[PDB]
Amino acid sequence: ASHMQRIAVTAEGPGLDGLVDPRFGRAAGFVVVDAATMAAEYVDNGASQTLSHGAGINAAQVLAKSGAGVLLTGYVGPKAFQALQAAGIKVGQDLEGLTVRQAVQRFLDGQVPMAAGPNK
Repeated sequence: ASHMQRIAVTAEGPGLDGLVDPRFGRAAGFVVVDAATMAAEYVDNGASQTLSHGAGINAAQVLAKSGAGVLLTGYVGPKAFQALQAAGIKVGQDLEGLTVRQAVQRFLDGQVPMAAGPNK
């Protein structure tokens, strides 16, 4: 099942100080962090990027497998959003321009509204 304190953040590559990837289904990967801990791992999303369609569905399935309960990102389309809701994952949007560390910190500080629908 999804664990609320496992926060996935779309990422352009590994590391807490890299920027959040504005894209979801075709992100390079996800930095997944335990809010307490803070232990982190990098989950590669290369498989989703090779697909002609259904990348956000595949990415949502990658996240459900990691047990993530929150996803922080820039943009997410309709089918990806539905797949995330289906998996029980809360979505934070519009986080491009932040580092991964900063997005998790803004989320924890209550500064990230959970999204009600896709924004693209």
